[PDB]
Amino acid sequence: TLSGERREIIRRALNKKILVPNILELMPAWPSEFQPNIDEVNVEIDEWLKTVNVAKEKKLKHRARGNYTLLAGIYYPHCRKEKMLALSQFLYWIFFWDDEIDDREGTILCCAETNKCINDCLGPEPNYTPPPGSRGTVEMLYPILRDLRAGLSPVSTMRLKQELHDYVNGVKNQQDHLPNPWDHFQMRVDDVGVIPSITQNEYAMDFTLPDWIRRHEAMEEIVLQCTKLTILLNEILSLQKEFRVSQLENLCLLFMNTYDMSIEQSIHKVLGLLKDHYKICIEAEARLPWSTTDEKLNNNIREYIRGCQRLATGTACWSYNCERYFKLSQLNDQQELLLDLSR
Ligand SMILES: CC(C)=CCC/C(C)=C/CC/C(C)=C/CSP(=O)(O)OP(=O)(O)O
Ligand SMILES: [Mg+2]
Repeated sequence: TLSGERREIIRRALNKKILVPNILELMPAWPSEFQPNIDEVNVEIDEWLKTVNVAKEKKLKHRARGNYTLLAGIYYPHCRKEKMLALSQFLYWIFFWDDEIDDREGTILCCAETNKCINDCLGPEPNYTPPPGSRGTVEMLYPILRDLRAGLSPVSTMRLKQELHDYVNGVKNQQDHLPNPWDHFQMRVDDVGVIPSITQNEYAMDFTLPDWIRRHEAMEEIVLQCTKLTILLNEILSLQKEFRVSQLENLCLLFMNTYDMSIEQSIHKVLGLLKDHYKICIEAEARLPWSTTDEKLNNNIREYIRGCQRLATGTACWSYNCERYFKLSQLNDQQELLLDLSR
């Protein structure tokens, strides 16, 4: 039965302490940087948060523990200051949205109102006014999508539209055995909401990758590998948080269930998977359609793949610099995380 399978996992992982190596070391060629105006933008974000129709205590818990302006600052360390507000706001949207919707009918209603908002704002007849009904996490999305679209070409807008629809519908669609690990991992590859952040590098850096390059197999592979990398490192980094509220559909635990690995072996398996996909990602760059003549085009290709890589390294770097997933005291002097599956 479900309970039996979930029972044994809780028993097998409970109170386990697992020291995790510094994940950024597994991606050595990809550096972590910080946008230089994070503090100043956070002042603006704090004032803006006062008007978001989310509960004060909830907005402050997100700001205090997740501090998504910092995540935007690591994803987009070289953007100009004026781009940082909309990037940070979007990240507060997606984490607030995910939180409120984390009841079948409520999820169905909100997803449809959110898809409506996405179409309203990014589609062929733009309407940025929220309907009078709108719940807080939908009402706040209209000005965010409007501001992003103002800095995007219609080519990038179409990609952001489809990527946001994919994320929304992945959440709606996900509602006797724990799931198979590959099934879970592949589900997160399809549904995880990292791809709108790759596209927002085009807002952040004020460029458009041509679609013929975006559809090239090497670019498609770099986007995919970086999506897989972000997910994999998140499986490890979020394990303590997820296990503490007994959300056992965590890749590490699914490896424990399906293959009877220890929690130590399972985490080591995910780390191996990160090394494989990083090496695959690195190989794809030589296959990209680099121009022999066009400096601007090659700077755009460069920037776009750096956006992809910073999603992987930046997600890690941010997790090591906030308390969304663990207490920062759990990191030692060389940034090894001591997971604690106590509860
Ligand atoms: C960390 C990561 C993969 C991405 C950060 C940047 C973006 C755009 C993430 C997608 C949005 C959400 C809700 C991620 C939560 S996965 P979780 O493990 O942090 O939260 P959960 O434990 O599933 O509630
Ligand atoms: Mg997770």
